[PDB]
Amino acid sequence: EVQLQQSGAELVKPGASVKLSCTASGFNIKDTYMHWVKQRPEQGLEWIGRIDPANGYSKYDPKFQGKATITADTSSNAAYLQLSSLTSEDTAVYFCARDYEGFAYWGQGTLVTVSSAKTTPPSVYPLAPGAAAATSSSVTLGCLVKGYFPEPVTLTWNSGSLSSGVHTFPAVLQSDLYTLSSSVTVTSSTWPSQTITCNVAHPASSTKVDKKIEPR
Amino acid sequence: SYSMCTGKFKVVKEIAETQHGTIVIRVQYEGDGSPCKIPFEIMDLEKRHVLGRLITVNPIVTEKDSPVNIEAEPPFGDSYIIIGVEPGQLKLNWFKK
Amino acid sequence: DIVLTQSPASLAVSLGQRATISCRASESVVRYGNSFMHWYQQKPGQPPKLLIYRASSLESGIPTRFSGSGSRTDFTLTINPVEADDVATYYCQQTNVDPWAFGGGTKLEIKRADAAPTVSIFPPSSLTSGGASVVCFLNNFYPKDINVKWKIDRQNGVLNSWTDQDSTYSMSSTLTLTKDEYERHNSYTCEATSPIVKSFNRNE
Repeated sequence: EVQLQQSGAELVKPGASVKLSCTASGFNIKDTYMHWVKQRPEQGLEWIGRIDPANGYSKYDPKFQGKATITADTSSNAAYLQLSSLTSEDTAVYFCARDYEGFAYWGQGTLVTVSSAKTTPPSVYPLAPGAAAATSSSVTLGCLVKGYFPEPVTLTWNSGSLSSGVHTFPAVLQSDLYTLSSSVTVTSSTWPSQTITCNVAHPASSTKVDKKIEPR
Repeated sequence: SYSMCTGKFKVVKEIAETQHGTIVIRVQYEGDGSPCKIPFEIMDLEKRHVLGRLITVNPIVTEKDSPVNIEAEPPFGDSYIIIGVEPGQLKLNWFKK
Repeated sequence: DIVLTQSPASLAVSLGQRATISCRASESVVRYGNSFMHWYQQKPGQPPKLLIYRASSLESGIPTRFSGSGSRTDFTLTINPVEADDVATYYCQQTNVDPWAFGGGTKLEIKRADAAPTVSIFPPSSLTSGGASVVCFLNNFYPKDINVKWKIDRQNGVLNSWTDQDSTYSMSSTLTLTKDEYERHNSYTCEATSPIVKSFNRNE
């Protein structure tokens, strides 16, 4: 069909460059314009620039003209993003979109953290419920992820397949190794026999983890 | 090939100003029939209903995967462009020289 | 430069009436005779979503009351049947003069029937390292805030996280002790606002 896939989620030391990238699904890159919007903590999106696989021409927002440099490759159906000589807070989720009139298909934001301390994989422990059978409608359980640095962790449940009426809870930072909690209220007739799982992904360290939420 | 398009139309890029003498409007189509004909229908500032020449190969929208390109010999003066049925209809004002 | 003025700063709508948002550019956005003002709808942890492209045309496949209203440099987005689906910051972007930048945004908050809180209490896993994993994410309630206590049998061992508006809110408190302060006890409680309680005895 159609959609863009930005790459990974890396952690970079101050004063270095990163090479982000966006990729195609069902449309050639020369088709239309492609951008790079930036978004930090709560400071909503900031359009950085557009590029043209066709001409090969790209214009930025002046105050971004020194960092970024948008690129593309037709061999590979991707538009990249070289962001260099970065600073401590040159940290954000750098997105990439498509149109000219309103952006339609955006890619899975790619978070980039500028830091001096190195990446630490998380410690995901599954968390089984006690005597909690009674639920008007749904049986609930979960699994904890604690102690990671770049904050991106994509949490999945069963690789995602049911009333994945989950609840993912925001990170927290006690010292310098982040912490997150899961939550999955599966059906009641649905637990002890059919298997359950807690998929965790730490993009900045190339670490996927799948966990055992065994009945007890 | 036959009946014209029913969906909406949307320009995805530049309306280049080819130095041979044409505008080359590129569009993508979001609509019902996907192998339709493109409803291009340029007109004057009033609507005595026609003013302009169609230079592309007599094109059609065969995709939503592919943006239909268009070339038109506009007149060297103020004029309106048009693309698509009455609802959500592209109405460009290329009224420049 | 070019500047946008999205103005409701943050509003709380009903669950059945006209959500009105506005964006006011400084210089003009009327390009091909058509004004180029677009809107977006970004939710928690996701990319933005395009509502209206040219100031009034409605997108590929987006629910009907979501529509544009606007001039050469002054606009407004609307949603009448405000439903339990539309919880997001809405955006506003220009595509005429190169600083094709977006405004600040507006955080729509939809009101709900008042919350009967679920309460899930979780004991450390079947610990061989470190200490106590005492989790109690309290699920599905409306008023944004409720606070809890962690009746041990604390302060230096509690973390509480947030859960955005859609699966109603939830919460997530935890108590991280050592494995010798955890054993030196017997029963833990999750205290909510009269008092509701989710107990569990280390044994069982």
